[PDB]
Amino acid sequence: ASLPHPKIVKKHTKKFKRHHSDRYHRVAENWRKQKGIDSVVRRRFRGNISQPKIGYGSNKKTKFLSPSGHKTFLVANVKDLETLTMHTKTYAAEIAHNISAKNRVVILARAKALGIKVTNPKGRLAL
Amino acid sequence: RSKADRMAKMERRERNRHAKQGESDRHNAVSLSKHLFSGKRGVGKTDFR
Amino acid sequence: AAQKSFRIKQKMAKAKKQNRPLPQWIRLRTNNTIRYNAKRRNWRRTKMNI
Amino acid sequence: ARYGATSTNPAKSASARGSYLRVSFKNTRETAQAINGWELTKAQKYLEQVLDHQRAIPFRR
Amino acid sequence: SKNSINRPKLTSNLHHKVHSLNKKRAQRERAGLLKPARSSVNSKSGEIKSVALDLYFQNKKNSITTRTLSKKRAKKIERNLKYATQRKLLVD
Amino acid sequence: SEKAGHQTSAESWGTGRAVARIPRVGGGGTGRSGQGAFGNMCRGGRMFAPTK
RNA sequence: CGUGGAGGUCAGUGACGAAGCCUAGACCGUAAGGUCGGGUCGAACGGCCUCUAGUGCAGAUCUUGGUGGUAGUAGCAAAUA
RNA sequence: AUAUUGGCGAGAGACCGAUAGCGAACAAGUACAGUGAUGGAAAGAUGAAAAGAACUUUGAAAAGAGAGUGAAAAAGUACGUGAAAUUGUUGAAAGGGAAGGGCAUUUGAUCAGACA
Repeated sequence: ASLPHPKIVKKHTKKFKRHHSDRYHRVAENWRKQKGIDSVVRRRFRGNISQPKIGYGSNKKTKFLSPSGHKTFLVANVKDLETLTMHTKTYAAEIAHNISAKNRVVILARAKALGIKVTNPKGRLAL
Repeated sequence: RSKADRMAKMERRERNRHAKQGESDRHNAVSLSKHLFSGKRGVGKTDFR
Repeated sequence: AAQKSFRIKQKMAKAKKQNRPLPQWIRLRTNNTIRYNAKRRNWRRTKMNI
Repeated sequence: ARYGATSTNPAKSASARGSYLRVSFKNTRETAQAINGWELTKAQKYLEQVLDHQRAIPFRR
Repeated sequence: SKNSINRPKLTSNLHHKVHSLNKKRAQRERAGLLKPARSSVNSKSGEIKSVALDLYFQNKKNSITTRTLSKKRAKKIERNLKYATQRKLLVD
Repeated sequence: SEKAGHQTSAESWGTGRAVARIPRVGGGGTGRSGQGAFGNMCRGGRMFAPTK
């Protein structure tokens, strides 16, 4: 269960790779605006990669919701988790990557007690 | 003495794979040789036959 | 060369006495960083310039 | 030592290694691929025949 | 083709390819190299995937060695499991 | 140091030399000789706008 | 949006594993990027408010280092054996 | 009272962190080069402790396989971590004179989430 929302539509599901990120290892896939005066990518020719522009902005009513319908919140300890006690249908706590296993089981205990959804409960747990 | 011989033998790996003829070969090759990059040959004589 | 002067012969004698690979017991000392004779010389392989 | 990929039972298997080994790498890749998956005795016989010029290592790459 | 215009060539190759492709796929599926169904008891959907953990429990249950468990990680898993068993011991 | 990257003796190799025209260390027998010398882009060269 | 260092704060994270690295495993962002899972690792490192700057690379016949194809190729045929 | 990139002795730093900081963190003005004046580098990291792998076995030997030390040899004097280029093997797949990229979907492989 989550706070009600419409369908989560993503106007561009594919990642915006950089122009020649495939041709060269030295060119990363991190997006970069092509600044060349004769860049067919910048001039927006037919048959080239799409570039980010504000038209692809997600719906404001849905912009930060995960597929479960929650906005993700990073928690590192029980104290951080309890800030979502009154916001349980609008937020789901995600446990930070560096929280140790014992502190993670403490977090899961408190989260289940408060009913807060935890995004990655499987975590470092190898019971 | 066996440990000493082992360490002496196990050290020479990097020098041998550089073909360093022992401990006495410390020939250094320059990064680039300016005589190899002659310039624009064909005017006058050139730097080599 | 043959028919030397004494000064040259003394410098060559120093060079001969230095023509030594590392003594092994050096390698066994505590906190030893010396592993090879980095200042080793050879007659065909680097001249000593008198 | 860490071996490469391995996909057999260790109790019923045996390993051998030679490292930093002064032989041509291309030719060794051709001769090792000539005896990949072969029966061991048959592979040894085949290599002894290769020394004897009765059979040849196929050079593929 | 241009020498045999009355034989299908592309279509014959595509039929042969689809036959050989799913014969190979079925061979892989029968040997079980493919992962089981999501509803299977042997599947790991929704649960963490770890080569090290799988090898540790395969050695405890008692080969593939491209997937190898280091003695370092084996000791770490044993220690973590001791902690987890102590936690279940304080639970019960 | 204001002498940092400047202590090297080097001059550009000229034009038509099939190498970049950065100053290169003269002399020989050391591996350092022939290497780009002064620019900020060069290993061992000055930093851009040395901090004063 | 991101990076090195500084003041403040979370009595923040951390040997029950910090950082880093690898990963057709996941998620958020139009994007800069951010988050999580697994492996590896083994000792430190983050969020926020600010301060500061040697702060972001695809190029400069860029610099230094490393590595390929070429390629098991040219070649190892002067000086009678 | 003033000056002080030298010498000697100190104390600091919003500095640099091994391609940086002095050229030099290391037997660095060393190695090396040049007749000479001069030019002038590369190079730090096993582990808490060498406990640096006794012994057996295959091999002429290097080494290999066992064994063993160590918390860990996924730390073996090529040693913390161990990227990319590049390469080997394995598994999958494609290929009738490019490869790559855009949109869409087939197919195969893989994979996350939820309880009127």
